[PDB]
Amino acid sequence: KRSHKHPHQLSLENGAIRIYKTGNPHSCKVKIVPLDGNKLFNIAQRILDTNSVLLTERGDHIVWINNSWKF
Amino acid sequence: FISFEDAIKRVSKIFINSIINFNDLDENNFTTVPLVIDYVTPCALCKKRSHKHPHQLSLENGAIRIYKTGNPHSCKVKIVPLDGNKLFNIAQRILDTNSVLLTERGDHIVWINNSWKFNSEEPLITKLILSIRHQLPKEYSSELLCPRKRKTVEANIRDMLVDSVETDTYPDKLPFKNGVLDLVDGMFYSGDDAKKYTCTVSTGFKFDDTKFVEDSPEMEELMNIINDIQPLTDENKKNRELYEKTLSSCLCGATKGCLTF
Amino acid sequence: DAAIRGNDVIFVLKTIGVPSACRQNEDPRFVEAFKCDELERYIDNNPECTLFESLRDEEAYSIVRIFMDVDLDACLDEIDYLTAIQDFIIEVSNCVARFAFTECGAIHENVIKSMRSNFSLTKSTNRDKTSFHIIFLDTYTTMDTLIAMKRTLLELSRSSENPLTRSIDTAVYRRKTTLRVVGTRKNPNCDTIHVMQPPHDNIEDYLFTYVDMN
Amino acid sequence: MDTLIAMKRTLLELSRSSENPLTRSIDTAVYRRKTTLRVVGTRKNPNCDTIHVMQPPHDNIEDYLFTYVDMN
Ligand SMILES: Nc1ncnc2c1ncn2[C@@H]1O[C@H](COP(=O)(O)OP(=O)(O)OP(=O)(O)O)[C@@H](O)[C@H]1O
Ligand SMILES: [Zn+2]
Repeated sequence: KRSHKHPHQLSLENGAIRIYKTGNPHSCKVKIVPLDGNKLFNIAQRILDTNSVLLTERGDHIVWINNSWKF
Repeated sequence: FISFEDAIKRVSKIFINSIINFNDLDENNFTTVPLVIDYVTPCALCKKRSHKHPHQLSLENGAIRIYKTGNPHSCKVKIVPLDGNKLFNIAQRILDTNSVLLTERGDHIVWINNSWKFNSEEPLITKLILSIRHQLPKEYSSELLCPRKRKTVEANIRDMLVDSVETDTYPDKLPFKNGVLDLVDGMFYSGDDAKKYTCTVSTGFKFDDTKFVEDSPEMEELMNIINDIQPLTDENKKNRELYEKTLSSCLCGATKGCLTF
Repeated sequence: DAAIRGNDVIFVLKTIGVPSACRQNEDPRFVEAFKCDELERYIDNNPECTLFESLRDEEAYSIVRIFMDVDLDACLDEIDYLTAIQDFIIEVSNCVARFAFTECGAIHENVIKSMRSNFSLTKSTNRDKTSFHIIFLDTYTTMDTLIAMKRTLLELSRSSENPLTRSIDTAVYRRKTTLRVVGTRKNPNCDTIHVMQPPHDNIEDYLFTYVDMN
Repeated sequence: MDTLIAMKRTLLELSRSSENPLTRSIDTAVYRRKTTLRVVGTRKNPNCDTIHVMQPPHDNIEDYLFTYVDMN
C-alpha cells in the first residue's frame, strides 16, 4: 500500500502482541508476535547473539574462550 | 472419543477459577445445565471483570465449544478438542508444507534458506522444525522450543515418509545458492520459484545481476584474450566452431558421449 | 484436453427436492440454462425466487473450480475474523497442495500460487452466525478428485483448532452436488441470504462451474 | 486456606514452564471451596476395586490427613 494513512495500533491477548491498522482493518494485515518462551531458549539466543560460537564448512564448531578460537 | 472425566478435567483446567455446580454435571446433561464459576480471578477468555452471565458448552465435530450467554462479544469463544495428539498434528502440518523429502539413496533433503540441503550424519530435520515455526499458528510455535518435543516430531515425520522422489532431473537449469537461472531464457528465479527444480548442488557463488552487464569495461578486455588464444581467422574457423562446442557443454547436467583433447 | 471446450452455459434449479424424471425431461418449471447477464436479470427482476446451482451431466464434462463451505454458530469480531481467515487459507492451501502432489502428481508450488492468488468469499446476513462459501478462481479439477480429497479434508477439520477450520462440512462433495446462488432467497419464508464482497463485484466470480482457463 | 486458592495460578504456570516428567501431570482445580479428598483405604465406589496402597515408613492415620494440626 501507500504510506498507510490510517495509524496502526497494538494490542495484547493470550500472551501475544497483535498489530492491526485502524480505520478499515481490511486494508492491511494483522500481525502476531509471541512475547513468551522458555528460559533456556532465551539463554541460548543471548549466547548466540554474543557471537562466540561458529560453524565451519567442514562440520566443526569453533568457540571463543580465553581470548582464543578453539575447535 | 475419550473418558468423560478427562473432558471435565480439561474443561476445569481451561477455567482458571472453580465452578460451584461440579456435582451437577453428568454424561447426559452437560450440554444443558448452565455453568457458573467462582468469581475471584478474571476469566481466561477475556480479561474484563466478574462476568455477569453463566457460560455454556456445546458438542460439535468431536470438540467442545464454550460460549457465554448474553453478549456474544463479552467473552471469547474457545474450542477444546478431545481426539488426538498435538505433536502428530504438528508433524502433519510440517509434512503438508512439503519441506522435507526422502530420496532413493535413503537420505532426507530439507528446504532451508532458499536451498535444498542434505547431510548423511547430521539431523537437519530438527533444524528445519525450529526454523519453520514462524509459519505455524500461535499454539504450535510454543511447543517447538523444547528439544525433546522436536525429537518426537522428527520421529513422527521420519515414520510418515514411505515413498521416495527423484532429484536433479532438469539439465537446462543452472543452480546457485540464492536461486536458479534458466539456460533457455536467462531469467533468474529466486526463493520459492526455485523450489520446483529439486537441485541438490550449487555453483557456490551467489548470482548478482549488477556484474551481469554486457556494456562493462571488464567485458571489453576479454575479447583480446579470446583472440590471443583463438584468432578469428578463416582457416581456423572450424576449430573455432569446435572450440565453443566443448566450452559451452560444461553448463548442462546430462551425460556426454564424447571425449575432448 | 478440453482446451477450446470451456463451459459458459449455467445450469440452475429452482427448488430443492426436484422430481427425478422431470430432470431428464428438462421441465422449464424446475430446470434452466442461462448465461451471466440474463441470469443476473432473472435474479434482479424477481427478488423472491429461489435458485440452486448444479451440474447437468458429469459423464462428458466434469471439471469445476474448487469450492468449500463453512458455517459456525457464533459471532466474531473483525480482527479475530481476519486472523482466522488467514490461518484457514494457509492451512487449506497446504493440505490441498500436499494431496495434489502426493496423488494427482501435480506441482506443489503451482497449486499453492494458484489457490492463494485469487479467491472469492461471501457473508451471511445473520448476526449470530458466521457462514460463507469460498471459491478458488484459478484452480480447476474433476469431481472425483474432490470425492477422494473429502477424507483428507475431514481429517484436517478434525485435527485443527481454528474455529473456522473445525466448521468445514465435507458432505457437500458427493454425487449430484448443489450450491446456493449468492444473493438468492433460500426459503420462501426465510430472509437470510448471502451478500457480495468488495474485492469482487461480478457474479461470474461466485460460480464454481464457470470455467475460463487463462 | 486462602493461600491455597491463590497459588493455583502459580503452580499451573510452573507446571507449564517446567518440563520435568511427572510435573506435567499435576492438578490445579483441586484447590477450591469445600475440597474433598479420598481417605486412604477407602474406595470411591463399591464397583471400583482401586484402593490406596500404604507406604512406609509412615503407618499411622494422622500421617495422611491435612486437616490435623500438631505443634512439635
Ligand atoms: N469439585 C471439583 N473441582 C475440581 N476437580 C474436581 C472436583 N470434583 C472432582 N474433581 C476431580 O475429579 C477427579 C476425581 O478423582 P480421581 O479418582 O480421578 O483422581 P484423584 O484426584 O487422584 O483421586 P483421589 O480422590 O484418590 O485423590 C480428580 O482429578 C479431582 O481433582
Ligand atoms: Zn471472558
